[PDB]
Amino acid sequence: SSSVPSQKTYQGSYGFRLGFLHSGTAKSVTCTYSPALNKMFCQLAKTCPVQLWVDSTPPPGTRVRAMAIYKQSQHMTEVVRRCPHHERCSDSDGLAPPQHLIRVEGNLRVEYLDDRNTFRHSVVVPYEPPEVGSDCTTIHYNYMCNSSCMGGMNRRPILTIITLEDSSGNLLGRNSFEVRVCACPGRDRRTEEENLRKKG
Amino acid sequence: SSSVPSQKTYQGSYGFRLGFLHSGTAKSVTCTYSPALNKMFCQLAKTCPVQLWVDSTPPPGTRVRAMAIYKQSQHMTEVVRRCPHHERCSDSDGLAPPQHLIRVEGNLRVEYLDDRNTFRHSVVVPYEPPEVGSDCTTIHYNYMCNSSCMGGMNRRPILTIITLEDSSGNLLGRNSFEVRVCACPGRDRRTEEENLRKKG
DNA sequence: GGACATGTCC
DNA sequence: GGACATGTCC
Ligand SMILES: [Zn+2]
Ligand SMILES: [Zn+2]
Repeated sequence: SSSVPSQKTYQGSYGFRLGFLHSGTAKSVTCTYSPALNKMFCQLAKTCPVQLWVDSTPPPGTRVRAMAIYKQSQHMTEVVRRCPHHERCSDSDGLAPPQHLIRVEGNLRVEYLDDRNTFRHSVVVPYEPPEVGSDCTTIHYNYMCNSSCMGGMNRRPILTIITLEDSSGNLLGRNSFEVRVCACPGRDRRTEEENLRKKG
Repeated sequence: SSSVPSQKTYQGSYGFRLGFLHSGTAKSVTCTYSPALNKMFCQLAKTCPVQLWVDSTPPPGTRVRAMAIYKQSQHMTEVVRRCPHHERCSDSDGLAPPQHLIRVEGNLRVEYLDDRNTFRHSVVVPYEPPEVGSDCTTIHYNYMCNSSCMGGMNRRPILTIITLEDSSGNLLGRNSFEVRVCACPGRDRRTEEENLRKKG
């Protein structure tokens, strides 16, 4: 069995997809999303709102997991972790282990997990349906290193894989998106989309 | 008493001064020295030959200490250390503590010291006079982080202070030089000397 | 070695 | 935000 989680999109029976806020790139903003690249550009430890959309309501006890993997085949097998510098920075919120790249803020039932076999990190919260009048649920993620962090992601792109899972562990839905954590999300999104057009 | 070692040049009664190899900058070389800037440019963990010159022979038991401090007044008080990434890299040679920035290679009597009061690191070897026919003694230093290392020197310039000390601890001589540890010593020396001329 | 990268200065 | 920085790609 593979030690690398599938990144394969699975809309599933509940019509699961992700949504992202608009947009830009007015200024080198804190967080911006490129539909063309399927890529979030954001800043170190800043809020990244991700929306969960479903057509049919998941059953009670459904959970939402986020996990990072390296996007490139050459790096897929390596566990995505915080670099040694940021790991020792004591910026923990009391819940997140200092090694974990991805945090969820503002959730009283967050769980941080480390796979006993793959050693990969993930963070889980309960799924909750939208309030009446709302079409989605929003989770605030934080990425606790820059993509460029020496001894950590080291300039390698990652994907965040979001899985919708029932109590029993059945996969109900899966989506994923590329992430670049950088100093200037607005600038870098512009640069990448222009290189896509010209050279892609 | 100051927790910051003096960088004040002291040629002393023995006529102590430093010498550096020539030069460049043919290519982005591994190690190059700028007389105008009093600055060594070198690469991570590569050999940096430093020559010790004296007019009168130091007495037996004389020692040679190297220590780094931040050059800028704003950073002088902070101890110069390896970054967390390089510290944990297990590149130790069996003698140097993994936190120490400055190593001496090729010396059977090297001592690595940490000041009980200032916590500053230094590395010491016995002073030895030149062989007959030679005008100097050469020590091979290594700098085990780049100047840019996140969580370490963090792009701040350092000075290396070389002290000639007798057995008893008397200061016989002192010299110092700025260091930039970088990927492209040749390129950066050229850039800095040109900015000195134009803007200095 | 030239171009590109990507965090920082101002 | 433009210029500069500084490690990396090729
Ligand atoms: Zn980091
Ligand atoms: Zn380092």
